[PDB]
Amino acid sequence: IIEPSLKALASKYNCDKSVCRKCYARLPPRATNCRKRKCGHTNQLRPKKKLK
Amino acid sequence: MKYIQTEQQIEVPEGVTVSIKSRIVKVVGPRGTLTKNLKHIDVTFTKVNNQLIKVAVHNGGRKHVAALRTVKSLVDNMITGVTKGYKYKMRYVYAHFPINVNIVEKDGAKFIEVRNFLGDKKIRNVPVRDGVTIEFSTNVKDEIVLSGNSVEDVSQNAADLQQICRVRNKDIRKFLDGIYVSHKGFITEDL
Amino acid sequence: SGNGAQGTKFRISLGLPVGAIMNCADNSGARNLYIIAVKGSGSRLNRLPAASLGDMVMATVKKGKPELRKKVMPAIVVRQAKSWRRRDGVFLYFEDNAGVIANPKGEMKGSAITGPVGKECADLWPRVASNSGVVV
RNA sequence: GCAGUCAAGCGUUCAUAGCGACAUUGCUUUUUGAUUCUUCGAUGUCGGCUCUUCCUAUCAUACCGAAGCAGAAUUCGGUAAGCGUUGGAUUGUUCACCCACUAAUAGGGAACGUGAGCUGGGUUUAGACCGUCGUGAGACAGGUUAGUUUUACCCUACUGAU
RNA sequence: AGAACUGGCGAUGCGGGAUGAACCGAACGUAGAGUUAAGGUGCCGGAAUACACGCUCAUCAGACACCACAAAAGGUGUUAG
Ligand SMILES: [Zn+2]
Repeated sequence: IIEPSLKALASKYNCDKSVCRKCYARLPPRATNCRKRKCGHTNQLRPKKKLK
Repeated sequence: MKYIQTEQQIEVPEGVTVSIKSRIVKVVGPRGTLTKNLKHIDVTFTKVNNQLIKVAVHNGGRKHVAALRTVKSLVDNMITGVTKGYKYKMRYVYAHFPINVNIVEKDGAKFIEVRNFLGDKKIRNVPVRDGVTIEFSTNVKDEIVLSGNSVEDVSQNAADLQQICRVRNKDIRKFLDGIYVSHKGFITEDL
Repeated sequence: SGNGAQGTKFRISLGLPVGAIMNCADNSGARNLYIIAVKGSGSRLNRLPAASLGDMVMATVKKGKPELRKKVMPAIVVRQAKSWRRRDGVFLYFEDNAGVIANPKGEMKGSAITGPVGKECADLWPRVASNSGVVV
């Protein structure tokens, strides 16, 4: 049983994040600039894909 | 642009006492004693009226000014940790394999072992930091409670449990397994 | 060997490199087997892939029924004729080199084995030990 | 040959999971040109064998991130040259194509690494044949066959030894 | 590779650019003293670890014409507008 009362608690650290378009870093959702220097702290961020 | 004067205040409550020796803050309260070495920040402390402490930065840049506010928050965290305490609560989530966590003792260290995580035969051991009291929760299914005085010692010991039970080579969005923080509160009641 | 055989094999001295011709030890119709490869053989410069007893090899039929020639098929070496040492310190060898035609999963194409087979080949291939009469 | 920028569009819907037109900015000297600076009182010319080291633009192995990632299998990306990257048929071949093993059969540099190290199969003398061209002697980046691979005991370097 | 004007090298040392036939300074009898050029004054290296206002932290900073290379595009890095 998934128990959705624990799914959203688990989804806080698993899927509700952001992905940098350049260095693929996993980022906080409401962040605007990536924390990785190698991509130059770019602003091209996307939401993390969820399963269908 | 080299702000000439930026300053933050620190409110000290009734029962606790703060002593500072040139950067060394010692907060002593009902729940115990907390000491911190802040010798890498270069701020200036001053006592005003025995119930309020002011921290001042003179001729600091934007980065150095940004290190002023974190000083007040670290001292306040030390203050609230010795009056109200810090209490972290986690929940165990699993689909098929019941996670078995027990308190063990090797060489007088009080490790935390994890068993039956995703059917793994490996026993992951987590050492309890000094000052953190681990107690298994009652009347709630699969809940652990971390209690202590230092917030950076409870949360870091908490982070060790969350990062030791990771899932590899699988879909994280499907295998919802781990030891995740449910609520960060305080030890004392009514607040 | 590799896939098809359960269990591990102690190292047997290599005696059948690529190009060796060994007799066909079962009634599949072939007369000899021509080793062209060894399954699970390492890669080293100028080193010929050499087979041992109990190993699975890729072999071609040079003499025998015309239906079995001019194609690649797996084979299992049951006799070595090169002296090898077991863990119990006995150096033993057969008279000739023999092989049996099998599939990648290790089931024999034939039905019966003529002559003896090695012990290491019998415990590694259940379908070979079931068709053999005498083991060493 | 390799890498970016922009994003019209493809992608069941959804530009940027993956791609990606029209354009535009570069990198590399492992291709081939262009040039004629060095060498014609000679720096021994292709390939292979052998052996060492280096480069990363990573094929595999290690650790991670992303996905239109359920599992399994793959795909894309990051840190990474530590450690590996084969046995054969054909061709003098480089290159290539098949057979097969393998975790994988990645790309290159070192005077297109390496002939007082080898080999002389290719190319490129003198012998000879064929085809085409030429009145002819002869010509052919056309084919074919036969054709001497010299010297270290010096200095340094290196390996050992007083 | 081929022209135009002028200055140079070739035919030319000297001080400077670590180093260089052409660049900068300046052209050369033999010596002494003083002052400078170009270039420099943390040490190698003779000469202020001078003064003054700011900017920059770089898990491949930057450091001086000729000159021994770097771009488009980006950065809630920081500064000024
Ligand atoms: Zn990024």
